[PDB]
Amino acid sequence: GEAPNQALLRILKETEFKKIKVLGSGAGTVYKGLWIPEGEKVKIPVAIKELRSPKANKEILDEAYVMASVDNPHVCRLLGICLTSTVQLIMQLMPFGCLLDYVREHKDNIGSQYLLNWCVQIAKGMNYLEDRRLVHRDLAARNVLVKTPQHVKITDFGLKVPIKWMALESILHRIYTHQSDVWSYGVTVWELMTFGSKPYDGIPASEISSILEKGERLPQPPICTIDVYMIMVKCWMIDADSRPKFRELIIEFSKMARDPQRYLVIQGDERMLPDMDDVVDADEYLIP
Ligand SMILES: Cn1c2ccccc2c2c3c(c4c5ccccc5n(CCC#N)c4c21)CNC3=O
Repeated sequence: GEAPNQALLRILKETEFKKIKVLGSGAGTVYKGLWIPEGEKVKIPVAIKELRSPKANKEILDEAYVMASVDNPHVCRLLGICLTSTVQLIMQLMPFGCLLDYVREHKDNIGSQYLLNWCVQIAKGMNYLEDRRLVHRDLAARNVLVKTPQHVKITDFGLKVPIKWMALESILHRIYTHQSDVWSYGVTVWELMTFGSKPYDGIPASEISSILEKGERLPQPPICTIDVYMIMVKCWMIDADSRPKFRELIIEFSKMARDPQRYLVIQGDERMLPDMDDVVDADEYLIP
């Protein structure tokens, strides 16, 4: 017997927000933008998704339903929607992009304290979705966004298939559980420790299911101590009850984050990251 979803959905007028520049274009287009709530003397940096009638509106409006329902410091938040001829989604702006790109561009300047802190925040976000009884079903470094290098947030929980990230039981039996999300968390962590590398690269997706059944897994990254890899491997067990809980993954990585140089060995680790008067971040602007 689930409890009522009392989340508020906000409808915004197109006059309230302006599109400065486009962050990404597809046959939907995402704009960097600013949002001035009516009569508030506030300007909020936003990302606006717009669609070129498609009747894929059931898919976008479902995504918006999930984002309004969640509130967490490590989960992405939806500010409102705009019921224009082509429906617009307004979300908080993550200036530094997805964590996958961020890790690949800055590999040479990213330290071990950052890596460990990211794994903590992701596990915090995923632990929230567990509390809300929400199964992400598609965790991957591409679906974690970077508000600042110090602060990342999970995205895309509302929804080619990502076989390389999927648990084995999901591949065989289309079974999705929080414990299948822990597996995908292990691949994500692996992506960050490998500085954005591609898992099972050069391997066809059909082969991967039998590979796992043999007991083969992703290899240990070079920076990774056995303690950190050990945690990744625990995520990739066949028996989902054997894998760690997100609540345990916060704990373990938090312990490592206190002495980061003991769990990750990166060369030059110590030496190694980045009218606006009324601008406030969305996280400072909340309405009640
Ligand atoms: C490409 N991209 C960015 C590049 C640099 C900085 C931010 C983004 C960004 C953002 C979003 C999105 C977003 C939201 C829904 C669908 C696609 C989105 N993209 C681009 C997709 C890719 N890659 C976004 C995006 C949603 N909020 C974003 O910041």
